[PDB]
Amino acid sequence: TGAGTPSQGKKNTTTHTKCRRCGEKSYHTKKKVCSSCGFGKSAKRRDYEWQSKAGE
Amino acid sequence: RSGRFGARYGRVSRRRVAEIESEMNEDHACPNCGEDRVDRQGTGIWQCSYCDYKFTGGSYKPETPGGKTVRRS
Amino acid sequence: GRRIQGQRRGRGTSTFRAPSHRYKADLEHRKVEDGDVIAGTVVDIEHDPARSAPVAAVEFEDGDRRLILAPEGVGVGDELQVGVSAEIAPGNTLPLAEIPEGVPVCNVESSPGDGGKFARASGVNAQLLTHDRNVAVVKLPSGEMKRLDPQCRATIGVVAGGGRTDKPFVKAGNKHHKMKARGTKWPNVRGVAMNAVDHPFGGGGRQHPGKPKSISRNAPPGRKVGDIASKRTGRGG
RNA sequence: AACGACCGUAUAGUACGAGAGGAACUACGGUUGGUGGCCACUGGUGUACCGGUUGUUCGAGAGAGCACGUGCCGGGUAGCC
RNA sequence: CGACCGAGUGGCUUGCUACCUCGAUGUCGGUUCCCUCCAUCCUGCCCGUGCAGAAGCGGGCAAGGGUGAGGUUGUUCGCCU
RNA sequence: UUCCUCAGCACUGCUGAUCAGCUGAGGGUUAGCCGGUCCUAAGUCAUACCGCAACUCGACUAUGACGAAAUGGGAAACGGGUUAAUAUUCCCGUGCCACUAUGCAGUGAAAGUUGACGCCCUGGGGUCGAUCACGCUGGGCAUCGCCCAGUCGAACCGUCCAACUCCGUGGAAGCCGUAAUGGCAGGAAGCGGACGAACGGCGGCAUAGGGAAACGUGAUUCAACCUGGGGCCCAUGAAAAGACGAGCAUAGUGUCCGUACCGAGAACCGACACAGGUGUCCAUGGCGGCGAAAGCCAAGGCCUGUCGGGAGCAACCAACGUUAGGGAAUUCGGCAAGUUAGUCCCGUACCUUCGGAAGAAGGGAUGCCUGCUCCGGAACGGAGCAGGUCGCAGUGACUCGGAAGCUCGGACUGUCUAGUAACAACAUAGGUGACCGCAAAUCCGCAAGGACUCGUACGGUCACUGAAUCCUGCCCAGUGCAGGUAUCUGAACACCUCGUACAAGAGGACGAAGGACCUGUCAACGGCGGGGGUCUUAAGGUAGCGUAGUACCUUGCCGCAUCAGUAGCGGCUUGCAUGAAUGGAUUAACCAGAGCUUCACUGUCCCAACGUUGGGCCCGGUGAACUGUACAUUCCAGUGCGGAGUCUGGAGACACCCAGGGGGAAGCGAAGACCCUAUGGAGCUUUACUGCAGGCUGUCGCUGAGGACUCUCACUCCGGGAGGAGGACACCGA
RNA sequence: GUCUGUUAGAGUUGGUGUCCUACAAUACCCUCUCGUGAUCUAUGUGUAGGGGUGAAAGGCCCAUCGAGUCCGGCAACAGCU
Ligand SMILES: [Cl-]
Ligand SMILES: [Cl-]
Ligand SMILES: [Cl-]
Ligand SMILES: [K+]
Ligand SMILES: [Mg+2]
Ligand SMILES: [Mg+2]
Ligand SMILES: [Mg+2]
Ligand SMILES: [Mg+2]
Ligand SMILES: [Mg+2]
Ligand SMILES: [Mg+2]
Ligand SMILES: [Mg+2]
Ligand SMILES: [Mg+2]
Ligand SMILES: [Mg+2]
Ligand SMILES: [Mg+2]
Ligand SMILES: [Mg+2]
Ligand SMILES: [Mg+2]
Ligand SMILES: [Mg+2]
Ligand SMILES: [Mg+2]
Ligand SMILES: [Mg+2]
Ligand SMILES: [Mg+2]
Ligand SMILES: [Mg+2]
Ligand SMILES: [Mg+2]
Ligand SMILES: [Mg+2]
Ligand SMILES: [Mg+2]
Ligand SMILES: [Mg+2]
Ligand SMILES: [Mg+2]
Ligand SMILES: [Mg+2]
Ligand SMILES: [Mg+2]
Ligand SMILES: [Mg+2]
Ligand SMILES: [Mg+2]
Ligand SMILES: [Mg+2]
Ligand SMILES: [Mg+2]
Ligand SMILES: [Mg+2]
Ligand SMILES: [Mg+2]
Ligand SMILES: [Mg+2]
Ligand SMILES: [Mg+2]
Ligand SMILES: [Mg+2]
Ligand SMILES: [Mg+2]
Ligand SMILES: [Mg+2]
Ligand SMILES: [Mg+2]
Ligand SMILES: [Mg+2]
Ligand SMILES: [Mg+2]
Ligand SMILES: [Mg+2]
Ligand SMILES: [Mg+2]
Ligand SMILES: [Mg+2]
Ligand SMILES: [Mg+2]
Ligand SMILES: [Mg+2]
Ligand code: NA
Ligand code: NA
Ligand code: NA
Ligand code: NA
Ligand code: NA
Ligand code: NA
Ligand code: NA
Ligand code: NA
Ligand code: NA
Ligand code: NA
Ligand code: NA
Ligand code: NA
Ligand code: NA
Ligand code: NA
Ligand code: NA
Ligand code: NA
Ligand code: NA
Ligand code: NA
Ligand code: NA
Ligand code: NA
Repeated sequence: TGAGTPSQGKKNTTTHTKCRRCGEKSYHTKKKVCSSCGFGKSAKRRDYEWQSKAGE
Repeated sequence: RSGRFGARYGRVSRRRVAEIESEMNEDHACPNCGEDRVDRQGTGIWQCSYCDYKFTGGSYKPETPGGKTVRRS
Repeated sequence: GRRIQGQRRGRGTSTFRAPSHRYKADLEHRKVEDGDVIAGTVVDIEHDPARSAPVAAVEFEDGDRRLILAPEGVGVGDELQVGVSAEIAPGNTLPLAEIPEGVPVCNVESSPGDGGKFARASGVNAQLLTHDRNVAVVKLPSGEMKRLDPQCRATIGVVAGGGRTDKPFVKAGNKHHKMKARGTKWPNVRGVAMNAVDHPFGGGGRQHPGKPKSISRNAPPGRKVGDIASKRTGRGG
């Protein structure tokens, strides 16, 4: 079985969904944790310094 | 006996499965009554179809050498 | 390199755990306040998934229904006793002191009240030898002379299911079925059949260990493999 | 290359030669390799055609469809080879 | 038939060199299909002989045509029918 | 929103379009009894506690909550009708459950049963369906008289009960019983009784419903559903909610979320209207036959695996048919193709672990028509007999093994490089050694803590070898591990000497593990030579096997087999450089594993031919990409950085277009994987350099009373507790 | 962990066939293996990057593996083009 086209057929599992907090489609309905705003994991909003050039 | 194994496994393995199972399937005397009606129910479990006596013993024998010693002392 | 298999074990992932949720009961001696006035009747004989040996259900006077570590020769209806003055019959529990010298015993306690530690596998037993006011000697199934507190309880008789080791598994499928009822990753790949990055005996154009197999006790985990602190090896001499 | 080469017969059991053995010029007949063309003859094909027969559907009969591009089997004209 | 020593031609083997290509000139052997060389294996015509003949042996001119089938081996080569 | 209706063709559709999953505008999904919702599963999260420099980090322990829409458990709905589109939801008819209120009954009431369960063989009950017989209603057919369809009717309410179990009677010493096992004086058959099943029977439901009509009756085989018997485990096959237990009338309430459509060669994932991928149920439609197989045909769906038109339709290509005589000569090799085939009877070698080998091999039969026999209750089940009879051919198509031998490897089923390796590699049972008595051995974490472990030596960890059979020799010198150790060596603290008004510093005494030293150990790493009739460095190759998948010389020599055999097999064998669990020898069975031989077969070949289908060619429509410094009709030589269409000398050459097979553009495609270089990179190894974890040991702190000893009070562990064990050790910090 | 078997389902030996600007960034056809078990499969759930997982091939961890992917360090450094 190929890892390419023939393995794309079983993909009908829902993971990331619209988020109740930040509105982005990143709330993993299985983990119950938003990969964008950190909802479900952190009371504070997910944010990092590497999200921009160091001196900016 | 071990005829279900076909030409597989070799002499020793199918020879010991037979000897062990042959003695396991024999007629054993019930500790309760005394009728030769004891059968295996599973690993280490024995039962007399006559009086319904259900008891513990060896895995492939109702009585083991070590068990027969317990009485001596 | 990569962490070897024995290092993966410790993490305790699914593959390495035992199927506890599928296990029955924890066979431990019932805690009697005192007086020995505790007795019960054998209600049923069951199979124990954790030890591949029979075990027995008992109904105690005060209503307590529990599974017991069954010695050989126990049947439905038999009356069993537990306490300081339990009648000296097979299947009864009482401190090593009350047990007469020269009698085969099983499910022996390490420290009084722990519920039993030694001699509790298929067909084995400990031999009570010496008595004293302070220490009772016991010969464990490995042949070792273990000194114990006479207050350590035990059960008269040898464990049931004796002789299980007599019959061979014959086929891989049979091992497979048993292995699935224990906490162990099976089958087993030889260290030598691996790559150098995977195990200390790995690598090479042909299969053989690099250095000698006998490793030191002080060796670090990841390196401690083969014959551990071997006092000797072989069969000769 | 439109042609190359070989075997055989007569010459001759001759010339030569103690003997054993043993030719040639010439004239004939055929074979092989190559080359160009043709199908009366033999051969192949021939899902043109005609026949036999198995299974199934059209009620039977008659007559038909499907079974890989003929269900299978037998025969096979012209043409092409 | 032909040693020693001496003078050469070729560019098939092998060795030497590092000129050409490392932003790639696809390997060996085989197969198929086309052209060529002569240092000629056969075939034409010749010369000598330790050429009776017959069968040879050696040499000259000559590249029109021909030089095939198989057994082991990937083999080229080579051994064998 | 792709669903239905209407209106359209700029877009989308492999061509066109009046069509559309396209564009625009409207409309469409109705529930106490179908799901969700509730319960609990592997497991998840949150709070608390503790850790951590700290947290959005972290293991345990508490508590709480979450975790199943086809496919776990679970209170209750059937039939008919209706719309452009919904429907057990709406409408009509009938029925059912839960809660609450009222009223009669009841004082019972929670023990217990149920929910609730693995794999293999099987009996009995029994519906739908399929078929058979016969009657009735409708249709079809036109030499006959056959052929097709229909012949209906639920949930629910009531009632019936086989098997299992047990009671009474009875009184079997041999009988009773089964497909099989089995049963009995501890009481068999028989008779009687209690309990007790279907999604099944029967009655109602129903001058309900449906049909144009008739609106049937019996039977066989029987999915579903019900209910029993037997066998297996080094394997033991969920839980909780809930229900029953425990009546009846009447009445009221039963909210909330889902409901359209597709479910795939155009509605999902794959950039696409993609030949790919993607779970469940219909497994009982007919003939056929062993069959959920082939082939053919219904019901039902479709002509959308969506561009067409023309030319006996050439060359060439893809799939494929047939080829005389020869028959593997083809090739690395029989690659490709072919041969054989179903069923019944006869018959069957070596070897072997006695199972097997084996469908070995080899030989015979096979249709139709007529009348029959046997087994069984019977089949539209099976096994045979007699006579007749057609063909080239009777498993007539379809379906459907080619066979035998020698050698090598791995014992066998199994695993693997998703995407060039399926193997001899990995796994395996079997053999072996190692560690550990559990406050263990081994392993994970920074810590708090954790896996093994609901486990305890018949255990489980760490390794090697790799079924069976016969075996497994010698070496402890080096390396490794382990034990011992007079003596030697051996750090820091404390102590002593010197030094300094103190300190730095110098030296000394004592000495742990470690090392020296000695010993044990090779199924521990590994070794088993040269010389001569011992030397290195411990020993100096034993059974076996051998030109090996290991042998350079090598196509070794002899033999088999062939016309000829670097192959293959057998023997020899001084083995460049075989050999015993780095396992040796060997082996029945097994294999998409490597090599060789024979019979059979054949277009692999001699040597090619004709034919079939789809392209190719011409026509309408649609309509890309690769590549492009320039110039360019080239050829033969030469020259040049030594491999030129372009330079030099000649030769040839009127322009354009069609089809073709690919000689050249050192053709196009990729800043060479080979090789070297760079004070480039990465993975891996080690007795490389330098360090960091981890283990061991000494010392200080915790730490207390009286080089050897006693104690209890901190501290640790066992105990529910009382209390027990241990104890200044250990754990932890340095 | 028995046999035959395109029952369903799973697998992938050969054709080095077709395709190789594909129907397809692993496809098509025939042939072939397994098919009651160490079997196949849907859904749910766990293990995370020097870390998993691995009947061991350096196999696999979303077309990415002798150390995944994303962004940041970052305009890394090079005596090389
Ligand atoms: Cl085990
Ligand atoms: Cl639903
Ligand atoms: Cl039965
Ligand atoms: K180059
Ligand atoms: Mg991948
Ligand atoms: Mg315990
Ligand atoms: Mg497991
Ligand atoms: Mg192994
Ligand atoms: Mg390997
Ligand atoms: Mg390593
Ligand atoms: Mg090995
Ligand atoms: Mg046809
Ligand atoms: Mg080229
Ligand atoms: Mg000449
Ligand atoms: Mg010439
Ligand atoms: Mg529509
Ligand atoms: Mg319209
Ligand atoms: Mg819930
Ligand atoms: Mg359900
Ligand atoms: Mg509809
Ligand atoms: Mg619907
Ligand atoms: Mg389409
Ligand atoms: Mg022929
Ligand atoms: Mg040949
Ligand atoms: Mg040849
Ligand atoms: Mg073949
Ligand atoms: Mg009869
Ligand atoms: Mg046939
Ligand atoms: Mg060989
Ligand atoms: Mg194998
Ligand atoms: Mg591969
Ligand atoms: Mg394979
Ligand atoms: Mg492959
Ligand atoms: Mg192996
Ligand atoms: Mg082993
Ligand atoms: Mg073992
Ligand atoms: Mg030989
Ligand atoms: Mg040895
Ligand atoms: Mg080895
Ligand atoms: Mg380069
Ligand atoms: Mg290299
Ligand atoms: Mg480096
Ligand atoms: Mg504790
Ligand atoms: Mg099988
Ligand atoms: Mg099969
Ligand atoms: Mg899963
Ligand atoms: Mg490798
Ligand atoms: Na190695
Ligand atoms: Na020269
Ligand atoms: Na170049
Ligand atoms: Na070539
Ligand atoms: Na010539
Ligand atoms: Na040859
Ligand atoms: Na009924
Ligand atoms: Na049928
Ligand atoms: Na198998
Ligand atoms: Na040694
Ligand atoms: Na040693
Ligand atoms: Na050796
Ligand atoms: Na296999
Ligand atoms: Na042909
Ligand atoms: Na060309
Ligand atoms: Na690397
Ligand atoms: Na294939
Ligand atoms: Na990494
Ligand atoms: Na950057
Ligand atoms: Na640099």
